[PDB]
Amino acid sequence: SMEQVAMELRLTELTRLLRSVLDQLQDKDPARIFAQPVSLKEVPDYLDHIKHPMDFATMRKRLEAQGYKNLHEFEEDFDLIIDNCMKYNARDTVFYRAAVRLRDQGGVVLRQARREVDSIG
Repeated sequence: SMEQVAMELRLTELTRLLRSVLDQLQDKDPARIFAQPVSLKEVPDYLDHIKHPMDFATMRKRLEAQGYKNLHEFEEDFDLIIDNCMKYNARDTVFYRAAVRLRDQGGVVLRQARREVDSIG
């Protein structure tokens, strides 16, 4: 149908906007701490601690399959990256601190993204 096409175009355009959001958030991680999944070879107990691992490569896979229906779903995944790190790692670590900085800096990007998503529809 024509409606399904129009809905598909909307999803494509949201995907475009989320790609730009993802790039901007990932620039706020210049150490690449959050770039890839925590390695289960190197941290073999990880899934005993963290039940839903997340990272920027995994988000990018979901994004390019158009697997984010709305900004809320995308934000959920970003918050998992931060929140998983802040639980597994102690306050005095470069990993915890990177997550705090990513959260603080990403907030600005996400605040305008929400306005754009609502604005363009």
